[PDB]
Amino acid sequence: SMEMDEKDFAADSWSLAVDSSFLQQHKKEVMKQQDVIYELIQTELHHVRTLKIMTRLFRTGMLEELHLEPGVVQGLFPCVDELSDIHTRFLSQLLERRRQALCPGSTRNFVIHRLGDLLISQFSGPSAEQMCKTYSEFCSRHSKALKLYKELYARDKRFQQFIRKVTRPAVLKRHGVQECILLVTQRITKYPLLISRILQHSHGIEEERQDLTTALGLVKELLSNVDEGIYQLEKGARLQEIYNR
Amino acid sequence: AIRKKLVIVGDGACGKTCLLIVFSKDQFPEVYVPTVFENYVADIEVDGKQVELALWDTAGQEDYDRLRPLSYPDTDVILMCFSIDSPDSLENIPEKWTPEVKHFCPNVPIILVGNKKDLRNDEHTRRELAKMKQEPVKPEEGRDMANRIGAFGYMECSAKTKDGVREVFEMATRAALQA
Ligand SMILES: COc1ccc2[nH]ccc2n1
Ligand SMILES: COc1ccc2[nH]ccc2n1
Ligand SMILES: COc1ccc2[nH]ccc2n1
Repeated sequence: SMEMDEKDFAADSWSLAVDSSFLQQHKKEVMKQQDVIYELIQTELHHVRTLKIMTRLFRTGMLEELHLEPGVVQGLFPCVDELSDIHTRFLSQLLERRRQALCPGSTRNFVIHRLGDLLISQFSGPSAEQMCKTYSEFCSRHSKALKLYKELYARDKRFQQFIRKVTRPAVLKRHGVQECILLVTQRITKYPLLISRILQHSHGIEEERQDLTTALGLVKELLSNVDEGIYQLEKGARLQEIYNR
Repeated sequence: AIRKKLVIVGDGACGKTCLLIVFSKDQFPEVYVPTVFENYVADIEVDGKQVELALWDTAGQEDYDRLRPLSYPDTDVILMCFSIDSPDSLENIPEKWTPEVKHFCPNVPIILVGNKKDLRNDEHTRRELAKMKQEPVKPEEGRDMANRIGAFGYMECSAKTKDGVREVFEMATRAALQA
């Protein structure tokens, strides 16, 4: 993550991020809506950061420092570039919506009144097809990635030293290889929870309540399709084991 | 410090997310209670042993039978949650959550946890449940269910007041350590 965005999302809530003289100008219902929208953007910034640790710290470090067999790094980090592209673009749109809403003379005081339209755009058309295809591939390769990691850590000394070295800093405490993989798999199922709570506090404008209701429906359709398209791949699986499912 | 993995399971309104938030947070959430929990690695010292306990939530995965099991690999301890204000969350334990956890986490200790124990003496809770011919889950009903499902143990807590929260995670650490 970059310092500007980390500082903008350092507070535990929107009510603590904005100036107290700005907070006092809003109704409690607007504050509750903004606290949940702030949590969605903050968790998206963290999710994009998890993908950057996977691509830049782990993947690139293994390619430039280790002598692994070809196709081993891809097996540990399936679809990470496609996932980074999807979420970095989504994050850019959320952060631009926040930026446009800032008051002149402020870098922290804003109210986002129109999130629904951005969520419908993200969870419909080509971007939804790309998310569905990429998560169906990633989640089907999840178990294989974890097993490959465990095999490499148990049998390769240089791999163990590499992992222990790059995961040593306290800021990486929650972000080991297996932890990153599960954080990415669990991300998609956080969206309906966040969207439903934003919707609970967005009844003031009927257009907004409708847009968030449509967005919630699209996210659920996307999740149902991903869930139906998953079948765990296993290294060395035989065709007979596959067609006897 | 040895690394252990904990996963919490249970119905959507069982309070599992709130329990993980209250345990992990430095300072109780007085201004905003988060909607979701990402992960956390708690430094715990129980009975003289230091453990790094990775904490994971299954919230949002309840309707997705192929995504949800991806949370289980290499779990060392399961917290199986129900809400004391919801006798229906306790009924879903033996033939929905228990067979799933036994299948994906064989030989992993399960601690059955009754959440929201503060609502057992809440008059609004008692009036609402009485309309559907119900009452808050009794301590003996929780213990009997834990006994029936082969749980390692039975515990109660309140995320709202923090009572019993530290004890649940210290016991989970002890269960994860047993060979
Ligand atoms: C029940 O009290 C509160 C306080 C702050 C909040 N922010 C969003 C929901 C919400 N609820
Ligand atoms: C913490 O309160 C929450 C959590 C998740 C939610 N989804 C919809 C409302 C809602 N509230
Ligand atoms: C959620 O998927 C599964 C798969 C196999 C199972 N056996 C018992 C419960 C169960 N659930």
